[PDB]
Amino acid sequence: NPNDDMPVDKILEAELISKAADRQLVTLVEWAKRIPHFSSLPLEDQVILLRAGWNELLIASFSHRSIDVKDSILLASGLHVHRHSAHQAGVGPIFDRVLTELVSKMRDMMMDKTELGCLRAVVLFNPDVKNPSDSAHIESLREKVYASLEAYCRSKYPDQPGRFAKLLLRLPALRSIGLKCLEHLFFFKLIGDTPIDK
Amino acid sequence: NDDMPVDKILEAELISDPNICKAADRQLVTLVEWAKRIPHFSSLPLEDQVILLRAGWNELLIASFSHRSIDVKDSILLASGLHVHRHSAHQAGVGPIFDRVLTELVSKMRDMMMDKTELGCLRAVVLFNPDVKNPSDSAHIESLREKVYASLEAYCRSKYPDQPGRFAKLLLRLPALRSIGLKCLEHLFFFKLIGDTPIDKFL
Amino acid sequence: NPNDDMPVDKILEAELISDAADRQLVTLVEWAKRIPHFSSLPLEDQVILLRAGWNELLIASFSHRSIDVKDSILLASGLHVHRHSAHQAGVGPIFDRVLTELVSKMRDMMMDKTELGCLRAVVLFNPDVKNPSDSAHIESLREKVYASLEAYCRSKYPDQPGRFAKLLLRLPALRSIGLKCLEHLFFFKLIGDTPID
Amino acid sequence: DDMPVDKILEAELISDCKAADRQLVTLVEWAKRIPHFSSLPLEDQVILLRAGWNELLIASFSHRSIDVKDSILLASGLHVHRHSAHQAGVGPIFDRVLTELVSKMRDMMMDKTELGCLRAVVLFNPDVKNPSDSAHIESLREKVYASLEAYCRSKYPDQPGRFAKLLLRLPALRSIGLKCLEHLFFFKLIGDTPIDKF
Repeated sequence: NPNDDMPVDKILEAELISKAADRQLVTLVEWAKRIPHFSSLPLEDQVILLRAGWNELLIASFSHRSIDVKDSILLASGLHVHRHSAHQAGVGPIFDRVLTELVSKMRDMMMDKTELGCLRAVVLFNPDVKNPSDSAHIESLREKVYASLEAYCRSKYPDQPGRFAKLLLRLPALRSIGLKCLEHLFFFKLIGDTPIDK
Repeated sequence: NDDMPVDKILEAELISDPNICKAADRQLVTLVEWAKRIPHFSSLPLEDQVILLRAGWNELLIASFSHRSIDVKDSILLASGLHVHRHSAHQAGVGPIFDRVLTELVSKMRDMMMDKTELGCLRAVVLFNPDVKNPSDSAHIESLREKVYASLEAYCRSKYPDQPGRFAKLLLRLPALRSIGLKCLEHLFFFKLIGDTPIDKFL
Repeated sequence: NPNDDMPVDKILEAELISDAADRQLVTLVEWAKRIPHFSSLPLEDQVILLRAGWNELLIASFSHRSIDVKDSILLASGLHVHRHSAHQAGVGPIFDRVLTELVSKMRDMMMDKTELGCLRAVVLFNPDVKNPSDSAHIESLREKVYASLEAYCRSKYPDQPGRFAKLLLRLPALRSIGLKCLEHLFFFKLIGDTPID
Repeated sequence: DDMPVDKILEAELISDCKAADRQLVTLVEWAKRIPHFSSLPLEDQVILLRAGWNELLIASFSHRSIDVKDSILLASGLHVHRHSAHQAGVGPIFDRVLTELVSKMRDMMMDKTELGCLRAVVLFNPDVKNPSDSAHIESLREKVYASLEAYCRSKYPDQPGRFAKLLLRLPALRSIGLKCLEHLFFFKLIGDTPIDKF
């Protein structure tokens, strides 16, 4: 029973996703459904888990996108955001945190997509979420993910004993950075001038 | 007095409110339309007529939707229809502030029967905020504020004569409005209301 | 009619009589007792009000002292902190707000001690502070304070009709500014960092 | 060198107003009693303290509860109440500390050696601002959770994914840590009882 409860090879498939700014890359919900047993979860909890974790799932995603590019974020499309551009925008320190704490640590560690999928899956399955309906159901799914993720680890990377407990130790940083992006100043610094007086 | 009439303010207040969360544009436009109708606001340097909009928009909408929620009981009726519900804003993690809004504004506005002319005067006082950082007029912006509450006192005196402390009661709702504004700003309360549903469940 | 319930003279007295760290015991709780019929309130409500208001109560007092010194907030212990100094301390913008919104405006209308006492008493009787015994009794004392303040403002300053309102319209700034002085970053910027070991 | 979990247990057992200096002291004592901490630059040895003191304290008093109803127990034996924390303006955080940490330390019955290892993981934070070579701080963390896994296997072999949590309790510890600084939670639960009468 390695990962029969939570495939892993199916989590990779979910991962393999191919002038008012906004471009809805909320394909994140297509991803959520493609994660095993998410649609089995109560519908009330499904929307609760996504509303709770959207900001971290997206931040971990583009962090792992810019593993190849230097000192830059690179959004899901081509928007190559630079450090100087961020520091001018007013989102400087938060930009550096994303780099040195997530993309840099992912890069040095050679985190693959099926590891990314599992960390994100663990984020999705948040048991701390408020008023779920079945926290034990959520609890169980999370377990089956990191169980399978530990099994995926120590097989593809058997010479690295504590690689499993290194992937998991990025989540505290993802939590911290996630909060910072939700701050209102962040959202208004990203805008700028406006001076939009008709 | 003659250069800050209560009817023009009441009319401005009456004309306003008879993802693709661009309902936020259908309220930002109303706010600028509303501001222009408040006497002497257009006759004001653009470098002020704009920076006290950026300073006040948050409290202005809270006073609006608070007064707009006197007829509901445990909700916030907003812009166009859409109840939001107590037992729902607590799901969004923004319940505590949702609470002290019903109680500190909606309740106090309900139990006082605050009318649309007073609401408009208070919102107009909030609009002409002389504590803005680097304005142009400064003293003019203040004198405008002064002419609003002068007219608003006179209005309360000539309608609620049996309530001598009526004028002060309205003014002492503003620090609570100030505090509630800071918190609503912090939590993006306004965007959680108009974004609440958008509860698109295509899953 | 006028202030037999909430005498301004007694509130004036309250202000008048209020004339290596290891420190601090500011008992404005003494002042609180002097405010007419404060001790008439329940003991629990007595604590609930002081814990809500202490930061605003004190910060108004420092603003009222610093009227005889430009671009500098004179301390209560006899100190003198300058604008440029607190900007280097990291807490400049907040110092400007205390300087231009409270201090500056208290001087331009020459707020007297009896009025300051009332504003602070209006702050003392916060009816928004939730879970007290009575949410209307503290509001009753609120009403009686500013009832007297208004009457006082008519007598001593008859040619200034909008004065009474001008007084009350400083409270929102006192609210906003007080809230900023309770941020942890604030309390850390004026100490610590390193200042080592 | 090494990272013996029994000595981490020692640190935790030897530990059990500005009088709360008798806890910053208790912290640096515990910290000093951790392997390789004292044997490290004073700069990095104090940067870690500046960074993690808040989380370190929360993980303690959250565990120090458990054997208690709706309250949090401290190093003075004084019970700060849920019925008081709400009246002190920090109710929502209190409930979060209880629900996300205390209740979960209870349900799984975390122990002192496990607690001290998580505290030690927080101590050796490699994401720190300016370390004198983060590699050491990082490696020490690696040696600590290497032992915490080993401990949890032998001590609790009927629950294999036990090591996965404890670690997955750190994201929650961060979000709460951030929220406690913001609210000045720590200072509000040592000053709650100190309330003078007249």
